Amino acid sequence: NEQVRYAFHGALQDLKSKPFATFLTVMVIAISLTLPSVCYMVYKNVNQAATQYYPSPQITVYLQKTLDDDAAAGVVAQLQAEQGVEKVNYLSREDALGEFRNWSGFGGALDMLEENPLPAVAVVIPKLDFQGTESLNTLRDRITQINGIDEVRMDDSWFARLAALTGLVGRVSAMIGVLMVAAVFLVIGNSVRLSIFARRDSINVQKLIGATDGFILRPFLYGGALLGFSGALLSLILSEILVLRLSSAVAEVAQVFGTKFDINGLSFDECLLLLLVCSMIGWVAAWLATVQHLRHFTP
Amino acid sequence: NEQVRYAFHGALQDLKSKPFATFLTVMVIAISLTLPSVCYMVYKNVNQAATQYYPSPQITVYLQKTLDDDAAAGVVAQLQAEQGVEKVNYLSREDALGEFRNWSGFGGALDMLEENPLPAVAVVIPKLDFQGTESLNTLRDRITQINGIDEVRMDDSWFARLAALTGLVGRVSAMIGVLMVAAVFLVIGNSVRLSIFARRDSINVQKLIGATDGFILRPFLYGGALLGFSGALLSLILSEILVLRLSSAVAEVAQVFGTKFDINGLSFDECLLLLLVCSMIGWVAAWLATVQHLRHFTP
Amino acid sequence: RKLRETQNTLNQLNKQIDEMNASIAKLEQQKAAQERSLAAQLDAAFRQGEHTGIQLILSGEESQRGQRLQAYFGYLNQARQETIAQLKQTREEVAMQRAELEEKQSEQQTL
Amino acid sequence: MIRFEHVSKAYLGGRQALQGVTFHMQPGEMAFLTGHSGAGKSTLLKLICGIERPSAGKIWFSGHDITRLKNREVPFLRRQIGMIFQDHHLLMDRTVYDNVAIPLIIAGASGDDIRRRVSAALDKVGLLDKAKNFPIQLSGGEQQRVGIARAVVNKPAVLLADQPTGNLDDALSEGILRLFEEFNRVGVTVLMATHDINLISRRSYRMLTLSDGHLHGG
Amino acid sequence: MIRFEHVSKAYLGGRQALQGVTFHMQPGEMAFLTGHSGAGKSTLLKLICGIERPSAGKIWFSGHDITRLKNREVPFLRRQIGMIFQDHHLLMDRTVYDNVAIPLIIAGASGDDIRRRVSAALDKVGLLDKAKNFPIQLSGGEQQRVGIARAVVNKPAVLLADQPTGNLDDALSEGILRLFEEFNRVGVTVLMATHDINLISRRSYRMLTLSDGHLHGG
Ligand SMILES: Nc1ncnc2c1ncn2[C@@H]1O[C@H](COP(=O)(O)OP(=O)(O)OP(=O)(O)O)[C@@H](O)[C@H]1O
Ligand SMILES: Nc1ncnc2c1ncn2[C@@H]1O[C@H](COP(=O)(O)OP(=O)(O)OP(=O)(O)O)[C@@H](O)[C@H]1O
Repeated sequence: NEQVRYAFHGALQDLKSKPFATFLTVMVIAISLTLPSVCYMVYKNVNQAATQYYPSPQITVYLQKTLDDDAAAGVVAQLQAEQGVEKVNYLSREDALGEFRNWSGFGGALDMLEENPLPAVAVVIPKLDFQGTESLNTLRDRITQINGIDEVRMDDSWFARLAALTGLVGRVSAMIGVLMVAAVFLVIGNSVRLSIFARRDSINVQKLIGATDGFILRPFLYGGALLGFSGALLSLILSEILVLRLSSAVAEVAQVFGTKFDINGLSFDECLLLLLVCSMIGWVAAWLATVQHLRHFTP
Repeated sequence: NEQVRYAFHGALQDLKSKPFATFLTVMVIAISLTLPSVCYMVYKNVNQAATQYYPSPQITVYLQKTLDDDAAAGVVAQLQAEQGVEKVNYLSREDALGEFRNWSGFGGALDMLEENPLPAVAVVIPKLDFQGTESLNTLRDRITQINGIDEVRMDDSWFARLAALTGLVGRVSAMIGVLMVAAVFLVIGNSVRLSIFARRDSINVQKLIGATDGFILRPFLYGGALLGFSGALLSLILSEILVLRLSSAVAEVAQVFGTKFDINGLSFDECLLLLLVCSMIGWVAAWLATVQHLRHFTP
Repeated sequence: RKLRETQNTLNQLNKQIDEMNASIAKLEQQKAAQERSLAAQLDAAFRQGEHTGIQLILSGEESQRGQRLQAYFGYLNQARQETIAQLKQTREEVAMQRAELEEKQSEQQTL
Repeated sequence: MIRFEHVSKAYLGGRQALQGVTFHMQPGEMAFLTGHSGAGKSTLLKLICGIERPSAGKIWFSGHDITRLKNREVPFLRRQIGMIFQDHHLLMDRTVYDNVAIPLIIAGASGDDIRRRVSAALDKVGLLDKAKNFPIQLSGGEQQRVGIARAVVNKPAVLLADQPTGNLDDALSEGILRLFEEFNRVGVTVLMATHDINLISRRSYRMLTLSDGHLHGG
Repeated sequence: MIRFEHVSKAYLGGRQALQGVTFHMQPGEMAFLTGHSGAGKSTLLKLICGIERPSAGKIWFSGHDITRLKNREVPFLRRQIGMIFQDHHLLMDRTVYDNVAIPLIIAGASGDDIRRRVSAALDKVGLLDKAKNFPIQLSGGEQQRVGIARAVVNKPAVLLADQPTGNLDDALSEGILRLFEEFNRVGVTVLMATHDINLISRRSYRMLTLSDGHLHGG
């Protein structure tokens, strides 16, 4: 109880002893931490925008004259509702008559050109197993050349291009993220280790009386968390100021070239996770660095 | 000049005295520095490297039924080769007939709708003559003033789609680069400052024996340049392990999407510059720290 | 004299039947085959075409912008509108020629 | 309580600090430890404390063999001992009140008792006016007496003094010796290493002499 | 070549260490600076050497006023004197050969001459055996003698000793005093602050007493 207060007071004392050194260390930690946060912001926002844009196409097999109500029921029992399918978009006959009329193509030719031979569109979103283009490949032709509909409006591999872009914005950003977390790992560890090395002269506490290793450790653990935590606190303030600067310019460009898909920040949970992880890393580094010294000051 | 040799020997001995402290400092400098040198691959390779033209308005006037094989040269003798134009893309008559069939536009109506009246025309490459914005603009209608070409589908292209990259992208990546090129300075300076703070006692001792202001400085400068230089060299040993590893992923997506982007590594002309810049940073940080801690021991 | 008038009316009715056959050819083949063609020009948005294509294009657009401006998509729609105007004129002319043939046949039949 | 049985110590590097030391010291027995420079006196005191490990022989402190003491039991042995070093081994960034009070903090004592006892121990050596000064703002003799005050504050059972008088004048040296005697009259075993002669000549105590790591007195 | 004209020194905080000290020391003259603990001895030696600055009065060294010295000319004042401190102020990461040799390196001497002179000065105190050891591997008296060897290695013009015979027995203390006297027979002015009464009682040298920052000794 009282030992906790004494150790915390000692940690604060040796932190405030040299204001410039601790300030420089905190600045280095915060600067090294504001990069992965911005990378995760941009990755998450791009992922959300890409998910909102288009998850899957609606390209299906174009129906021949054999399509009817009963033939549509058969196509549902075969591919449109029994095979890989999420929903049903059977717009056969009049359903794809007004819709074609109000589409980009101008209507009105029905009153003159007898009857409009609108196809029986049978759009369906295949399941995850059939979502893959490689899984589709022959099966997509097999699904198209199964029964009923004659022609097949194949896809343009837009989903494949999106998948390749996601794989890049995966592998590459994953390597960047692991590099950044290693960087902050080593920054915190080295700063704590060097501070403990400077204040190592307290072999006296170990030599003087039975100041057990637990007693010696506590001023250094709490002074390691206070260094990582303050690095994470300054990063959150610094990270969010930066994105506000690169938001008004970024949001305006999105509106011109489409819709103003702005940039969001971090949820409270993300900030808490960052603070907790930084404090934990600092605590671990302080423990390791101090236990390194507690062994070479022994007989 | 034995002073230079003695100072270098002292700096080397001081570095070798703590192999785990020296190595853990070089490790953080190299990891904190490979990010600028690996993110510079992206902006040198791919971007800039594979610069494939742009949405330029090669679109041109639409010729009437008077266009023929001879009229193609006549239009060239007026606008497509005499006015501002570089290349010839006259797909008149059957040229844009099978190509129109195999495009997104399905064929089969030509055999039914008598003959397809594909409005004649000829994409051009406005050479210097009309290349200039105004050189085109006004003289763009003057270009139309050539042979027949009933219409002139000449367009613009690029639009705002050429802003969601010159804007959003043109600032964020520069900001990230600035962040990294501040982090490297900060980490090198902090490491060197803490190294001098560890051994300030010898500074005091040999200052109060006489000495000079410059004698005390040399072993610390040479040990601060050797820390930046040795940490930058390991970043060049790294950042080629990563780039060659990333070459496999980029090569795979080359054929899947189209043109094969070719990856490469950092050149000597930039490797030497990186080593020099890191050496200078370490040297100046050592000078600052020692001069700061040399006016402390002057009562 | 009535028989000569009837023979003139029968020649007029034969000419009207020939004109009805020519109208069959022109307008009814228009309807059947060239309106398969016309509703295929409209199917370039309705049946196996377009579907309100607004998807963003990739790098190096092989047409696909000149397409929708004036090529197998844009000029496809432009020539479709031109042929729709032509077919509206053809349908109006078919109605007019049917009225003319009906007037000729009614004159022949009343005579 | 202290006991050496054929204890030897050769520091790693080839320098035999001690050889064949054997002696016995009963509870409440004052004694002096003398010798030339480099004899091996601070090494004997270090072996008693536990800072160094004997290469041979056996050491007994209060009846428990400490020649093969673990690393989790050295703290209690070092708590039972009040030692003053030759370097004064005192924290340079804490007030002298904190330096004198750290043994009480480690022991686990209350606040009012800590203040009372640190004041008494600082007054005994004549430093109560400087209870707030940092150790840099003291002289050599004042830092020496800060070390002495820290030693005598926890009422130890053995007091191991390692030249506690050098850097102190003659009147202060006599005052320090009289303080150690007033501690020893209760039953505290005092072993005082020193090589000044005007102090150990005017008082009749057992004197152990060393000469190149061999006890010539016992 | 040492003149104090009404010198006074008060440290930051309110402890008047030196008050109204005036005296004079001629070229080639020995003296003993004696006083009680906390009197102002090391402060006086620091004022002479150049470490501290007086609050009033004048200090003349070698005939040139040094009471207000530029930070550029100090290393050429501190180079003419050999100072023996009380903490021994050693470089603990170098060898003792490097510690003794660093003044010659600072002054810019050759290599074989450095080796010869360092060996001579280490023999004069008895530490030639230990020229390859780091100062951690030496006793207290041996580190003291390393400092003393460092001081005399450069043939100074003034010797300023601050209790140079603590941690040394009486034979070694007499040997060190004989070394100082043999340096003074050449014309080196010595000033040696001491807490020893026996050592000064057996010689006839000027004696500056100092009682609470008041010289009244000479
Ligand atoms: N750095 C300092 N700052 C402030 N006061 C100091 C400082 N060093 C010493 N003093 C004080 O100045 C006075 C004289 O100190 P000084 O070091 O001259 O003593 P001294 O004669 O060397 O003592 P001793 O004989 O015990 O070594 C004392 O009151 C002392 O506590
Ligand atoms: N850490 C060490 N490593 C190696 N040898 C050492 C170490 N410490 C002391 N010695 C050597 O052991 C011997 C005894 O040293 P010790 O410090 O025990 O003597 P001392 O009698 O206390 O000396 P002094 O009277 O000068 O204080 C000497 O040869 C000394 O150089």
